[PDB]
Amino acid sequence: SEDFVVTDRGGIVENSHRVHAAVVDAKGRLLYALGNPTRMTLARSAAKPAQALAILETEGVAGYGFDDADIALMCASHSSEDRHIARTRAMLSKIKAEEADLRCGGHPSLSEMVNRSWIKQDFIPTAVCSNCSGAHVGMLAGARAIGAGTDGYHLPDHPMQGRVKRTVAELCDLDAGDVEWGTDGCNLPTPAFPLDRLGRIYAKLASAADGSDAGEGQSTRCAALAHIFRAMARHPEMVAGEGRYCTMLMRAFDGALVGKLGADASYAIGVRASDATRQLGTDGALGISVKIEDGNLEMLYAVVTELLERLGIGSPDVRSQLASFHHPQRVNTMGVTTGGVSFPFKLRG
Amino acid sequence: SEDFVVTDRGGIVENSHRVHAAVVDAKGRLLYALGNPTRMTLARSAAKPAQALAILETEGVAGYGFDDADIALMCASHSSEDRHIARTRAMLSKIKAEEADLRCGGHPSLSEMVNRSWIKQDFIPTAVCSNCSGAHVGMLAGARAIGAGTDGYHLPDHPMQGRVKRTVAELCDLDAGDVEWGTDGCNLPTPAFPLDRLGRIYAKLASAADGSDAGEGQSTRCAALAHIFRAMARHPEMVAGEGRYCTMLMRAFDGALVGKLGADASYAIGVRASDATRQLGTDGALGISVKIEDGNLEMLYAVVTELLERLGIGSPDVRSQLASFHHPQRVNTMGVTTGGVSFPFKLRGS
Ligand SMILES: [Cl-]
Repeated sequence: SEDFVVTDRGGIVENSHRVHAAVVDAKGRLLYALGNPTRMTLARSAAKPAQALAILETEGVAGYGFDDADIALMCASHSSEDRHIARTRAMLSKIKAEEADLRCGGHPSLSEMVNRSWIKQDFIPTAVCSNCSGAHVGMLAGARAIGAGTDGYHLPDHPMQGRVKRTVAELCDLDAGDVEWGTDGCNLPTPAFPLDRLGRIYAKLASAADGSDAGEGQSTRCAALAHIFRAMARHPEMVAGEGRYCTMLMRAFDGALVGKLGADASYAIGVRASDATRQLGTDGALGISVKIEDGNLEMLYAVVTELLERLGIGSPDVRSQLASFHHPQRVNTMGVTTGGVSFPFKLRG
Repeated sequence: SEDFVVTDRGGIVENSHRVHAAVVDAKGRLLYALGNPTRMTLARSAAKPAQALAILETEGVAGYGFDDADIALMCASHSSEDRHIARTRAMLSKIKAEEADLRCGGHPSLSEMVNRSWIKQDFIPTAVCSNCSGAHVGMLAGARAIGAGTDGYHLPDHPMQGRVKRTVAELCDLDAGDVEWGTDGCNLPTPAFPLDRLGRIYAKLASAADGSDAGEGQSTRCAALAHIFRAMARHPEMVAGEGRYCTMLMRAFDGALVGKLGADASYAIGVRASDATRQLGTDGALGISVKIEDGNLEMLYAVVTELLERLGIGSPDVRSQLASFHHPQRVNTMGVTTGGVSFPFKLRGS
């Protein structure tokens, strides 16, 4: 299963990157694969929708009045635009907390454009600027709602992180021992499980959206998953920002799916049932997860866009909005194109 | 074969990177290896000392009076610091040329601290700020020295580029057809050849400097290689810049080797004869070349340092100057250590 994305200079191989991908149905049955579809994989921020679920199922969180844009921010790895920071502060007021209560730190923006502004300003990013700030405020919310004490909401012994750990395992349909945990850049526990289970999570998100839309009776959990899908698709700029893959991908598909970046080159997508999914051989929703073995983001976005093409998800029209991600520009300092990106991999079913 | 450098988060595999490496003696004989030591590889800026050789061997260049720091800038991927721009301009004045004669383009500095300062200032890098500006001024020089005309010094049909292609193949001991050619970021022809041959080039640099130091007869080309090594070793800040691996590596070793980065994560080192190289089983200078298959520079610097330590080159003292390249920091936004870097490969030897 030698599946690669490859860059060339004048047709000479520059770099090559090993690709893993899983394509699963709404129960997580594996439908297509690249590389090792069960690779044990840190999901990183691609697990944010499952953290958002653990927040939304925390009793009393409903009392704070978070809106859909708020929930989308809980699912986000945002670009620290002024609207993201403003929303972080506004969410903190809702729970009568302060920036001092966050246990996440500032960092250079995920948007080069934002970061340039910051440099010109000599702006020092603080906790509320964290790309994960929405998820931390959600967790603080949960901690206050159960009377747990906000100190250490971010540590594994805290009930808020016990709810995350349980929720992740449940969504993956794994025993607790089959999920491993480390600590992320924003100082939260972050899960590792087989790659296909990441796609299983996103298949469940889209499936719940399908059930909601069709008027089907739903469990509290399904209803909440459907609320999360709608939040992300309706406010995709909260999930990332202007110019960001996730935001442009989700705007292009106009509610048809959701997508989320995980750091070090993971990606997950949840596709509502359609002609395309039926053509692929399932009668429900579908889930896609991808990992680039070496962590290269640019190659990741190329592969995800190629993968959608090969699955016939969308249209040439929809997917063209992502063209600059699909075939990255390889132009030298004098305006000369010096190479390209190719995709020597083969989907197996 | 499957030789990897692996990052982890809490002991959980995060990313893994395939490593190719060749360690060769002064004639290119292969001594140790990782991965595919003959991987067809674009050498990128690791080829710039071969380009300086072609420059220095061009009829009439000697009369411009380039000095050792000038030659070091020819061999460089510099950080575009003010001193690199000043030396680029000084070199243009040696050949009576202008910035408008350069055929390379500006780019974000290879240095984050320089680049931040540019952004703070709204500075737009120009031709003269290119990391290869030294090489471009040397190819301009050679074209003017033989009356070839400054326009098009960068094109493959130009006798300056004809001389470069010839010099590269000769240093690799390869036939012309065994070298492939693309175009680089700085708009020059750039070569590709088996990875071990990049190490062969750098063993020749180190062997030439040994023979010059011992004062045996030397070809004009061996004399020129010994000069390139000396210039790189004496002005390593010109080869890269403050804080840069190549500068800190050559400084630490104090003339015992030269080292040079290739874009998309190739590396080459040339090692003078030593108690270490004699312990490695060869009676002369040594060449090391490395390619990280996926192009990660952070992983490259980590692996090269691990390689020197495994090979016994330097002392634990010398190499401790490279400690934060050997094991890159893995500390999150709150000061918590979240992971690390390991080197689960074994060097194979024959
Ligand atoms: Cl981290």
